[PDB]
Amino acid sequence: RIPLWIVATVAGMGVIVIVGLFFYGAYAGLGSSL
Amino acid sequence: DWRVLVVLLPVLLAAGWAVRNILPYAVKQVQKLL
Amino acid sequence: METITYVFIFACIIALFFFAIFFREPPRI
Amino acid sequence: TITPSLKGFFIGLLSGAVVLGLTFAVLIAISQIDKVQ
Amino acid sequence: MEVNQLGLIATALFVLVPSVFLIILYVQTESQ
Amino acid sequence: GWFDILDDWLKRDRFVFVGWSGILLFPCAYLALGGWLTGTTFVTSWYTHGLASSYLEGCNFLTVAVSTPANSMGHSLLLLWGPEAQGDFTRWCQLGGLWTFIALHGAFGLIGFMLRQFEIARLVGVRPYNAIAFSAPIAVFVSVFLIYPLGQSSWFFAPSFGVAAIFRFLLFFQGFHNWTLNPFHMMGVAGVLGGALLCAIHGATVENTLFQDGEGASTFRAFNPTQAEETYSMVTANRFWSQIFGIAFSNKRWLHFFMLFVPVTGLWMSAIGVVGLALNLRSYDFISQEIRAAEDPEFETFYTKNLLLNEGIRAWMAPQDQPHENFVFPEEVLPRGNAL
Amino acid sequence: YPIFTVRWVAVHTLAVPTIFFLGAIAAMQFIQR
Amino acid sequence: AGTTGERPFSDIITSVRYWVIHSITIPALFIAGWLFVSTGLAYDVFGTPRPDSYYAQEQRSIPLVTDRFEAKQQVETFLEQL
Amino acid sequence: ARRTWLGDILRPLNSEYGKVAPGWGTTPLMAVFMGLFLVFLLIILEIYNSTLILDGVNVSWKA
Amino acid sequence: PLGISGTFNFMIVFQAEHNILMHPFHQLGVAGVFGGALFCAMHGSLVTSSLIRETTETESANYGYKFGQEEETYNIVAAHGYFGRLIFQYASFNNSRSLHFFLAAWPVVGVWFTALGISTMAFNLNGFNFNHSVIDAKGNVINTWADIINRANLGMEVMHERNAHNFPLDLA
Amino acid sequence: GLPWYRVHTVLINDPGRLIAAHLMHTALVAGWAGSMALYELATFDPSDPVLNPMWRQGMFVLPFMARLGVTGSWSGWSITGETGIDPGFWSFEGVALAHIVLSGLLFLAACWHWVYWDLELFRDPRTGEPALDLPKMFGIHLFLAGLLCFGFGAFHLTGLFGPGMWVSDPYGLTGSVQPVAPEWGPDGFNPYNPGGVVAHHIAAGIVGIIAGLFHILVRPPQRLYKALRMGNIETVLSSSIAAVFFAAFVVAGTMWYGSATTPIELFGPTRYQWDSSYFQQEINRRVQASLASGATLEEAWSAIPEKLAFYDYIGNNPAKGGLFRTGPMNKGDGIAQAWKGHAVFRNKEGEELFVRRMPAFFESFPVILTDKNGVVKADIPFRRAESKYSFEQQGVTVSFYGGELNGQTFTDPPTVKSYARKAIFGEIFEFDTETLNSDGIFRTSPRGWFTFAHAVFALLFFFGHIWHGARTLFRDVFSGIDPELSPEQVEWGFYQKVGDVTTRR
Amino acid sequence: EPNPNRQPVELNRTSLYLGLLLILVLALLFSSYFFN
Ligand code: CLA
Ligand code: CLA
Ligand code: CLA
Ligand code: CLA
Ligand code: CLA
Ligand SMILES: CC(C)=CCC/C(C)=C/CC/C(C)=C/CC/C(C)=C/CC/C(C)=C/CC/C(C)=C/CC/C(C)=C/CC/C(C)=C/CC/C(C)=C/CC1=CC(=O)C(C)=C(C)C1=O
Ligand SMILES: CCCCCCCCCCCCCCCC(=O)OC[C@H](COP(=O)(O)OC[C@@H](O)CO)OC(=O)CCCCCCCCCCCCCCC
Ligand SMILES: CC1=C(/C=C/C(C)=C/C=C/C(C)=C/C=C/C=C(C)/C=C/C=C(C)/C=C/C2=C(C)CCCC2(C)C)C(C)(C)CCC1
Ligand SMILES: CC1=C(/C=C/C(C)=C/C=C/C(C)=C/C=C/C=C(C)/C=C/C=C(C)/C=C/C2=C(C)CCCC2(C)C)C(C)(C)CCC1
Ligand code: OEX
Ligand SMILES: [Cl-]
Ligand SMILES: [Cl-]
Ligand SMILES: [Fe+3]
Repeated sequence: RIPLWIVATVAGMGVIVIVGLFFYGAYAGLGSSL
Repeated sequence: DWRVLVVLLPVLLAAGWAVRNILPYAVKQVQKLL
Repeated sequence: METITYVFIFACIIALFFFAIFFREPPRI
Repeated sequence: TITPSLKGFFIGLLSGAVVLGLTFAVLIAISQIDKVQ
Repeated sequence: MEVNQLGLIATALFVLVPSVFLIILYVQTESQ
Repeated sequence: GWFDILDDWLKRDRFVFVGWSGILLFPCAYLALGGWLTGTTFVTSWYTHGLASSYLEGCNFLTVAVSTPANSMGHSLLLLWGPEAQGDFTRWCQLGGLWTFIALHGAFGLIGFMLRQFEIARLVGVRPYNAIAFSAPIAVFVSVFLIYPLGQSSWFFAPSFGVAAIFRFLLFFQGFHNWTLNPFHMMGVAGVLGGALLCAIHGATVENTLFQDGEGASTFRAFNPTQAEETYSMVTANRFWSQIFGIAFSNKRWLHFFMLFVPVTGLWMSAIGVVGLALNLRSYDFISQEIRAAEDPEFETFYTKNLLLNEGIRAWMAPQDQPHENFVFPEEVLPRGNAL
Repeated sequence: YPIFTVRWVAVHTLAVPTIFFLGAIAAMQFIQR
Repeated sequence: AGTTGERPFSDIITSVRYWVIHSITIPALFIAGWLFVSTGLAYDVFGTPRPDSYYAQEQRSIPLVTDRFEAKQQVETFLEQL
Repeated sequence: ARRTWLGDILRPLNSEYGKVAPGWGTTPLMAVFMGLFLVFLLIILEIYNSTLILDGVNVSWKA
Repeated sequence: PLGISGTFNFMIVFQAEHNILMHPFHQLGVAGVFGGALFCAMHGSLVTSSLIRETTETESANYGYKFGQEEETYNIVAAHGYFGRLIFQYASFNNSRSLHFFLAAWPVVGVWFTALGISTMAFNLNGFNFNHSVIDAKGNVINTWADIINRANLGMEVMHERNAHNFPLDLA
Repeated sequence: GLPWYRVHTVLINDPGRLIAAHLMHTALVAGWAGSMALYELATFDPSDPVLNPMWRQGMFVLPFMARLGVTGSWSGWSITGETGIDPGFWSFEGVALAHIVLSGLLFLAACWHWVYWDLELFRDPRTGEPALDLPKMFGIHLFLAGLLCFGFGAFHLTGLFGPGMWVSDPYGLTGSVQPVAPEWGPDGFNPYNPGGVVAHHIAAGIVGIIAGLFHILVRPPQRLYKALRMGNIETVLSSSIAAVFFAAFVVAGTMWYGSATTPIELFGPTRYQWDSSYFQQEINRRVQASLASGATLEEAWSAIPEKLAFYDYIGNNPAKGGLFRTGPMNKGDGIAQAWKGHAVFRNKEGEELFVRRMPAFFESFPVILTDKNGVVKADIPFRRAESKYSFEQQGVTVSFYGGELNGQTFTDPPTVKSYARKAIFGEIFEFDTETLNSDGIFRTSPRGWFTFAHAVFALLFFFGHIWHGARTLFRDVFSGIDPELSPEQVEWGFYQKVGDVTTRR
Repeated sequence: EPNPNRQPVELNRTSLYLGLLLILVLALLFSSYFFN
């Protein structure tokens, strides 16, 4: 029913966000050397 | 402690919502197997 | 005597190369 | 004497026996339900 | 250099014995 | 019989095959993987090593680890119900109980997997050379994660399950064991690098000696699994390497056997060397050169240079790498070159 | 097609905890000393 | 290859009933994980020291386990002096 | 083949090749001893490992 | 240097100055050579296992293959059947051309990166530095495995070429 | 023809020549035992068990003869130090002679069973095919093993009819061959208890006899026979190899960790005794007790046996050797001659300082002196420009109590430094480095070499288990798989059960 | 009577070259440690 290319793009978009959040947390809070 | 119920609460609701959405399809599979 | 031993082995290996290439077992179809 | 060390050993024995027990009890049960035609 | 006096003989046998074993096996194969 | 009934179910053709080996493999492997993911996310190493090692503490993927138990634990199994943890899960983690948890369940996991290889190969009808080859990773795991710390003082000096922790293990073996100078690691290096060479050169050769079995520029479509003909020219591939390199493969079966032999033999050789290091039986020195260098202060090789580096590594990392030793090195005793 | 199979369990044993763990680490990015 | 018999992953993740169920279950597990950290339950379960729970106000001495069998109480006496 | 005086005496000891017991036979009984031997090894292992500490059993050079 | 020990000297000094271990390109190189050796052992075992019987027990199996024969010496169908059940079928290759390409791609690409690793670290773009990255509430440095790696790197640094340095910073 | 690595496979269906080949291996092993014993006897110095024992002279088979009773020589000396004793025939020389004569007889026997391979006994009565009833063979040989196992523990070990075994004090100072009574309590599983070893071979001996009789009278189940391939002799090789590395891993463990079967007077001390300062605690205990009895400091240390102080020395630590540092330990630091006595370092304040000892992991180690609390007070500086804890600045001296330097005190800093560098090795000893041309580089003991050898062989035999194990189970396809294997069999979904032709959907 | 289990042994030229290479290289590697 739902196009597979849409599911892949959304899931992919979700990956980049949650990965980007981790790289964001590398410069802020714990483990940021600050 | 109260923190356990807070953390497990979304898990319980998630499992519950999934059951009622699959229950009519789930028990039929056991009808057919038995 | 250590040197002579090291060189001798190296020499044998180079010699082995020559025989494994020019005097190999010819592959046939 | 039953030393605290020995007490734990029997706990480890029973725990392992239950795990292996329940495992095979489930697998054998499922095997009897969905047999191969 | 003050090296082991058995280094020479141990190295010589380590080469000679198994290589001889191979040579022997080869020559008796081509003769077959 | 119930045995035969269960055998049928276990050997059912599924998306994920189970088998009798699955009863041992799947739970142990799941606990080993899960135990590592759990420890590197929450569990610390503050009481065992004096180190942070979880995402919760601020560590990243490269620095997180499940660290080895404290040296005072010795070679204890560190069971949860053991006399050290005494049933307390929290204390169990703080003592390093998760390391043995992963190491041990991981060991029986590897056993289950190798058995799985035997089992499937027997059902399919092929030779078990895949299981045989898998003996090399096992020999490595056993020698390094089990035998080596058993030979030493405790589990503490085993590798910690982590990226940077492994890098510690690498440099430790250089400074203390001079592991690079050991011939058994050298044969391992030749096996790994030689394996990668064989892997690259075989795939490249085959891909560049392909027959034309299609009209498309992308030749991947020009193959069918049920075809009886070779997809590449062994004859052409033989002549090429014969003129380029001097020698070449002429037998496909010997080729793929050799591809098994090289990396498997290498790992087994490196495994033997680790067994030696467990007893501090190292290829650390050449006596002939030490005698010369001690008598002649003008004699220098790359070998004597590396030993100076090992001496530096040891004296500078030991107090923090071995906090149980309570090493206190005054600055004046530290081995240092000029300026630096 | 069967709904609950061996594959089903094999999935959720890795699936369920992963998302739970990802959410946990996501919250850790906002922890300040 | 053929197919073993289970339902193809492709059609399931493209089915509506799936995303009806998993638009609730997946975020709930995510939130559950979030709550496991934000409440601070993770710290007490695994015994992982909080940023203010590594040292006391004037110590750099590492609370290192030195005993084998009395190691549990040795860790507990470390938690006490905080 | 060759007959010998020692061969004739030993003959019955090598005369039941391939002979087996029907079905599972004493397999379950074997498993019981296999279970007890596993427990046994597990005991002496943890004794040496000091995971199992018993009264009167001091695992040390001191004894 | 053109030597065995000299090679090791090159590796040790390199780590102390570039932290090559904590560099994602050497790590791809390690993944390239470990994976290469793995896949080499893997491909070798699966093909050998699926060899069609052409010989007896009193002779080598290699004599079941003749140089330049039309027929393939093994059964990829059986081999794929095995490895496809060892994991799951869609994690296995049924295409010999696609399989062999992967055999070439993986270690080559991996070595390409570790090559570029040395090449980029040549201009002093060094590996990840997480020294004193973790800090507690008060300000105390909470060491990680990275800080332990650092202590090891300090040992090589202060000792390498013990007479060649006259100034506190190692630049050349 | 046969590949080089398959030449010995011609014995698989040839019981007669398999026995002959097995006879020849037995002859070679027994021949090695005799040759090794004779070699060691020709190179062993028995003039001192204290500072130059067997495990310092690289003796390997000698401690094994000593462990089970053989302690005397025809020349008159005994390893215990006694003279004027009569071992009879069963001396070190007598034992070697026995294994050499045995080697020759087994050799001749191998020639016979090789020529006369076609014996009727190896033939199956009905088929006429060469056959071996492996299940009953196991029962017979297991019955024999149990009897010998029982007899060994019951007579030889107990001293009922035999010498007994080597036993000693917890610090290995007064070791000898003594009869041992069986330990039947739970303490019999404490491996530092000699009585456990006796009780083991008696109890397991009985079990072997019972099991032997069982495995003789009761035929194998139909399923186990087919599952384990009990008609194929290679299934025995696989399982035997399996049990062999299991035993090989065990003897390696008990050697490295130490047990009642691995006495420190025969194989040397362990690394864990150095780690825990096992000998230093006992030495201090005796000193403190002597001082408390009224003895002076010179008298307290002089009462310390040098055999005990020698154990408290890192040169005897089996974890200090190298893989290619060959020879005895005397080739390293030299032949131990004399204990120089205990070194006591003090600064200019008279406060006693303690030299930090060297861990086994460290090839080299700095000299650092601390007080009784663990606070650094003196060291030997690398960089001198900013030195603060130097011996010259802190006025460090050294006094020896006991040994041959007893009552002497040195003030000269380079001399004090010299003894300090030796103090990181534990107790200081005078060595003879000229007799064997020692190089001053530590070498491991026979305890280490045994551990390494059998641990490597065990790991290697694990592959032997797998290989020969695979060969047994896939015997039908090791020359290649079925020429036209049905694709349907290996393709998914076709069968309900993998491989079972009778399960098509 | 002759033994029917006897078999001829072979070692082709390629195996010889490979084998000699294995030995010569192992020698070149371990020789330094023998001399020490
Ligand atoms: C294939 C399954 C499997 C296997 C092989 C192992 C193996 C292991 N686990 Mg793991 N484990 C498993 C599944 C498994 N586990 C599962 C499913 C879980 C989750 C529930 C766990 C949870 C777990 C924990 C929490 C721990 C282990 C640990 C261990 C280790 C110690 C086990 C032990 O001492 O058992 C002893 C028990 C047996 C060997 C069973 C004996 C059975 C026979 C038939 C005897 C029967 C006796 C009879 C019933 C009488 C009972 C006593 C009576 C007289 C009173 C070992 C490496 C420990 C570890 O790693 O510590 C570092 C540890 O703490 N496991
Ligand atoms: C040219 C560089 C080079 C190369 C090619 C090698 C090659 C090798 N080294 Mg050496 N080494 C080098 C340089 C090099 N080294 C240097 C300069 C040093 C510094 C002195 C070291 C220090 C060093 C050490 C300290 C060790 C090695 C070891 C090894 C071997 C590792 C084998 C392996 O893959 O184990 C990998 C491990 C296994 C195969 C075990 C099984 C692993 C299982 C299958 C994992 C399953 C995971 C599962 C799927 C789930 C994972 C999930 C997770 C990823 C999320 C190999 C022979 C090791 C060795 O000799 O071991 C015997 C070892 O301990 N090296
Ligand atoms: C387990 C540990 C491990 C592993 C697996 C690796 C793996 C690797 N390391 Mg790393 N490394 C490690 C630990 C490890 N390292 C540690 C602990 C340190 C710190 C001490 C380092 C420091 C380090 C450095 C400094 C370097 C590596 C490099 C490498 C790579 C070596 C292989 C290579 O370059 O092939 C590539 C192949 C070649 C170089 C061979 C070329 C051959 C030419 C073309 C022909 C030669 C012909 C010959 C002369 C004659 C033949 C004769 C014949 C025909 C008869 C590889 C990615 C190297 C790298 O990445 O290089 C790019 C590198 O420079 N490592
Ligand atoms: C179980 C085996 C074993 C053990 C543990 C010992 C232990 C000992 N022996 Mg004894 N010895 C043994 C067997 C053993 N020996 C045998 C079988 C013989 C008959 C030849 C001898 C003959 C002998 C003599 C003549 C002497 C000793 C001595 C010694 C002592 C010193 C050993 C030493 O320095 O080794 C050094 C260890 C090594 C050099 C390690 C070798 C590693 C090999 C070469 C690796 C091979 C790698 C392989 C080729 C590569 C494979 C590649 C792959 C692709 C296949 C020590 C007490 C000495 C002593 O002190 O006597 C009083 C002495 O003089 N032994
Ligand atoms: C009790 C031990 C034992 C026994 C009786 C056998 C018996 C057999 N093995 Mg097995 N094997 C064993 C242990 C054993 N193996 C172990 C532990 C391993 C792992 C290392 C292997 C690995 C192995 C392989 C890979 C193969 C066999 C094969 C065979 C068969 C032919 C062997 C042959 O012709 O060699 C002939 C050997 C030579 C002509 C020369 C070998 C020289 C070696 C490599 C070095 C020198 C060793 C030295 C002389 C002795 C040192 C002994 C000491 C270390 C204990 C035969 C049935 C073969 C088979 O299945 O054939 C169908 C086969 O391919 N075995
Ligand atoms: C003057 C002096 C003294 C100089 C000496 C200086 C010096 C440094 C000397 C040292 C020399 C030296 C080599 C030291 C190393 C010692 C060392 C590491 C020894 C280890 C030996 C050993 C036991 C290792 C155990 C592990 C092991 C067996 C590894 C094997 C490695 C190995 C043989 C790799 C070979 C890789 C290789 C060359 C592959 C190419 C083969 C080839 C041409 C295939 C062509 C080809 C491909 C196809 O795909 C197809 C289809 C066809 C048809 C075809 O043809
Ligand atoms: C398009 C991206 C290319 C990336 C660089 C090339 C990598 C692959 C080639 C390696 C060469 C090996 C030696 C020759 C091996 C050889 O001879 O190959 C042969 C193989 C056969 O292709 P054909 O000859 O049928 O087609 C070639 C052309 O005619 C196009 O049809 O070529 C390819 O498959 C090309 C694939 C392109 C796509 C590859 C992408 C792979 C990289 C993706 C990114 C990975 C990043 C990893 C980061 C960790
Ligand atoms: C310990 C223990 C246990 C166990 C538990 C478990 C088993 C758990 C598990 C857990 C888990 C199971 C978890 C998981 C997790 C996962 C995760 C966390 C993931 C992540 C991922 C990621 C992060 C990704 C990344 C990436 C990649 C890799 C690709 C490329 C790109 C990216 C970046 C995206 C029990 C209770 C039994 C008992 C007690 C003890
Ligand atoms: C005939 C006769 C006789 C005589 C006998 C004899 C005289 C014998 C001898 C015998 C002998 C005299 C034997 C010997 C043997 C020896 C051996 C068998 C050895 C071996 C060795 C080895 C095998 C080694 C190896 C190795 C190496 C080489 C190196 C290191 C490592 C190893 C250890 C591996 C008489 C008159 C009495 C009587 C009867 C008849
Ligand atoms: O020269 Mn050869 O290594 Ca390049 O960094 Mn600066 O310079 Mn020397 O120090 Mn570090
Ligand atoms: Cl340098
Ligand atoms: Cl400068
Ligand atoms: Fe291929």
